[PDB]
Amino acid sequence: PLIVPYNLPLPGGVVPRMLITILGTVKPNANRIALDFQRGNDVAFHFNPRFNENNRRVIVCNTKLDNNWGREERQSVFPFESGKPFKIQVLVEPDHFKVAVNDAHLLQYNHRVKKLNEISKLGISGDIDLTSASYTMI
Ligand SMILES: Cc1nnc([C@@H]2O[C@H](CO)[C@H](O)[C@H](n3cc(-c4cc(F)c(Cl)c(F)c4)nn3)[C@H]2O)n1-c1cc(Cl)ccc1C(F)(F)F
Ligand SMILES: [Cl-]
Repeated sequence: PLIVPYNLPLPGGVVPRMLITILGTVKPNANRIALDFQRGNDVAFHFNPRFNENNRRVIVCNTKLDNNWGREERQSVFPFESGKPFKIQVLVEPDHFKVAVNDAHLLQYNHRVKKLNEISKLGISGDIDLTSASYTMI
């Protein structure tokens, strides 16, 4: 049981083969969740499940540079369920962030922010009970 919004420092930023694991439970009437990998004020990778966007569930991913959102990448495969425990794993690869939810591949997001060693914070927010947030090298 951790407080949301939650800040996970990523010391010296990220590097390929770094695996970030977030464990929590989706709240029973959830509307949205958001992971924000940040380079100072810029959002290198915003991962945002939306539970009711025009009565559809969709994963929206994007980057924010100089406070402007870029072109979104959308994924209709939606592995979250309100009220259930989840595990989100973000594997940093040389050209992409690879995301798997509950041990099933979900999507990949090409690096738009290229100074990986400056993406030094992961913000976790939205309609979840957060259990744990940590990282390791695979
Ligand atoms: C219109 C519209 N419809 N969605 C968005 C933005 O789309 C972005 C992806 O492109 C992010 O999801 C933004 N966002 C969502 C959240 C968040 C999520 C959570 F889950 C929580 Cl808990 C939380 F606190 C915060 N913070 N910023 C979201 O506001 N916009 C939007 C809104 C503005 Cl002010 C400016 C530009 C846009 C644009 F379309 F260009 F992207
Ligand atoms: Cl949103």
